[PDB]
Amino acid sequence: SLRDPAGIFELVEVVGNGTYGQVYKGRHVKTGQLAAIKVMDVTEDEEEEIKLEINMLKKYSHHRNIATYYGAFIKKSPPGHDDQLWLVMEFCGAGSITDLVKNTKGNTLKEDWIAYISREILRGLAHLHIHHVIHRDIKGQNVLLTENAEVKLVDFGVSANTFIGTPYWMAPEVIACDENPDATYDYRSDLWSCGITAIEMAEGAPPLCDMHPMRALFLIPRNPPPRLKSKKWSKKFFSFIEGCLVKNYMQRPSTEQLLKHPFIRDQPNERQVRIQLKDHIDRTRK
Amino acid sequence: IDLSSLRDPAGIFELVEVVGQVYKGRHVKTGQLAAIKVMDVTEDEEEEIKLEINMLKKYSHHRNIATYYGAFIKKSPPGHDDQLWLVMEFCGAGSITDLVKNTKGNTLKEDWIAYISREILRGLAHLHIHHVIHRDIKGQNVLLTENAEVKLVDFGVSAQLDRTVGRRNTFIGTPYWMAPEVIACDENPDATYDYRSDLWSCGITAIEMAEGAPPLCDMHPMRALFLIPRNPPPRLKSKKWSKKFFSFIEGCLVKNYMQRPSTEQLLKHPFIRDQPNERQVRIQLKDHIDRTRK
Ligand SMILES: Nc1ncc(C(=O)NC2CN(C(=O)C3CC3)C2)c2ccc(-c3cccc(F)c3)nc12
Ligand SMILES: [Mg+2]
Repeated sequence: SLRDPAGIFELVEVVGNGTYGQVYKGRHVKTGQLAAIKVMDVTEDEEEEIKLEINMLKKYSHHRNIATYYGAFIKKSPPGHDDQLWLVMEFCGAGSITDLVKNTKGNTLKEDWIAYISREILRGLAHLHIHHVIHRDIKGQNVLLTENAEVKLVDFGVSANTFIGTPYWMAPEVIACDENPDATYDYRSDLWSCGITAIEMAEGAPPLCDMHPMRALFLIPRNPPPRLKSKKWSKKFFSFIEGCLVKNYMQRPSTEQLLKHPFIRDQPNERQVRIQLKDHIDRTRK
Repeated sequence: IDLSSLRDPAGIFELVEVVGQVYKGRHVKTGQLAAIKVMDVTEDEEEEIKLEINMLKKYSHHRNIATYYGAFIKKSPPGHDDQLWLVMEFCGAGSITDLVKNTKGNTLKEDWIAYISREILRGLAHLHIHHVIHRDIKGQNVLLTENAEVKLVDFGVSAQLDRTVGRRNTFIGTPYWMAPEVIACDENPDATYDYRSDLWSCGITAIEMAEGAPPLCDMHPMRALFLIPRNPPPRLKSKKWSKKFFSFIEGCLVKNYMQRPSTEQLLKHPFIRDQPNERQVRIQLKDHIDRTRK
């Protein structure tokens, strides 16, 4: 029981060409300031799958590494169709880190850039985990950048609806099997996803990308922990990947333990990397 | 009109209004209504389409298939993702999901289920004899026309262009209509796609027409995907249904695809073959379309 978005917000275009679904690049009518709008048709069979998606965005978006919730609206539809719920949040102008690697020579980021982004993801995850919230969808597409290289987490669509989605970033425990019938979920599942995102930043695609999603979903709980293809990477980076990709979630380190990892903790070029990333955004824009 | 080419849609087809989204189109020359699926494809994805166009199997028009007219690409500037247009026949009454939802108790009459299922099977029979698996049989992909004609969705099902390219290609979609064999397990490491997979999907669509939703709807898609290859064949909740209907469901939902009947064998099933109210049901469905429209 909110208000109509008319004169307050307006849709411009669909952002991720399908990746995020019905997510638009919106505009605050009065100021002209950009915002991202998630549009979801409120049906009788989706009444509480939308109500608590608003409650999660408002409460947990108050953190520098999470895209801030602005407000929720309802655009009333004529008698013969369902109403549209508009979920407004801060817009991230630089795009996703999947798009960043895709628009880089050799489809690979500098090891210190991976260290900066991964730390910011972990910092965002730490805020959610302390608040008893699992993201459940950490992937390069759900990790966004702003015009001044700020890293922000997005999508609470599956956080703790009938489609399974991309499997490549899923942790083994997330995928139900014979010895894991109920797929015992944990906050540490996001850390496996964070490690796959680091391989994604280092190679331009997640492990098993060249496979059918159904075969990848079958192999993730059977295959040994994924490794980086190239030997060029530092011993600190291999240790971080190893740390994130522990097959059994029961002996996988916590977000706090991973924040203390030398690859995340020891960042001497922090300022220089932030400028290097800011330069890369401008160069791609023009 | 060509299916083996990748022409610009200019002068051939034009978009009219909103209905990978499907938009109401038109044939520039005749004015004939069309359903156009518009997808933003990268330069590399355009080459995948050129390959898959060669993978297309040729087959005639059919009374129970919304005719696929071809694929086109509307060129965007060098750097921007071009638009892939997949043109198909227009069905004014909408999907079966829309029909069962806009019906009291979210259930169709057993004879209506018998008529629709037979028309799905007839459409599937034409594709199967032409070595083509539909791969996405469900209520939402089974359409009705103003004249209460049942037609299957076809945006090049032979090459699966509407599912190979785009952002949602790497996504595992809705699992509820999937046959056990299309889901990978320990003694099925590689998902085997047989023509009979559509028949399991057809049987799940019959449960969808009878109950409003497919079996295991009340579950997380990941748990449903896990249970489909383990759970015994799904059954109808209500005992009200005829012995012919239970037998048809049983016939469609044979766990092992190797032991599942063919489309021809299922067309000879008493629930499909014996239809005395065929004309009356056709009128009943035509009446239902008109009263929903007003
Ligand atoms: N908050 C967001 N800001 C920017 C973009 C995005 O895609 N931005 C790129 C497209 N870009 C532009 O249009 C440039 C010109 C400014 C950058 C963006 C994309 C997806 C989502 C998202 C997904 C699922 C759920 C959800 F609640 C939010 N949220 C956002
Ligand atoms: Mg914030």
